[PDB]
Amino acid sequence: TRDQNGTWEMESNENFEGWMKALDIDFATRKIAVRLTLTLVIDQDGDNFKVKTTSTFYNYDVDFTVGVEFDEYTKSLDNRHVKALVTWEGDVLVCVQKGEKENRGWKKWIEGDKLYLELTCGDQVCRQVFKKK
Ligand SMILES: *C/C=C(C)/C=C/C=C(C)/C=C/C1=C(C)CCCC1(C)C
Repeated sequence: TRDQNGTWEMESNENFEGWMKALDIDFATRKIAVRLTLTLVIDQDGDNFKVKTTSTFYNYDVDFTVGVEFDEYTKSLDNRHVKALVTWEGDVLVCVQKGEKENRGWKKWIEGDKLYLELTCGDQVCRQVFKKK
């Protein structure tokens, strides 16, 4: 299904550290964030997405429209300018962030009652799994 609406609680996080390191997130921030349980709140209406990523210490928000390129400044993440584009490949939602880092972006999809998120940067892949709250 393409329906990713919901409140999603993290149950698994693979190689989060390797991915953050590939983005050059500073050593001290990584120590805090690496084992936090993340919650994703996704509001999806047609192409319009509002995604909130929350944890005890860090709260992020991004809004986008599927099919519409948007320039992003990655703020409290790695502080870079990228050109972002989110599209569908079948029922996989694919984000490409063009800029300095190669292979930068993510893919999100649903299997049963679970949301899967694959984050990529350089040669690093982080895989996260969430259950619907
Ligand atoms: C569609 C799912 C998306 C866009 C989720 C993106 C998640 C992040 C950019 C997460 C960033 C971080 C936190 C919320 C705290 C943990 C460490 C960070 C900085 C990687």
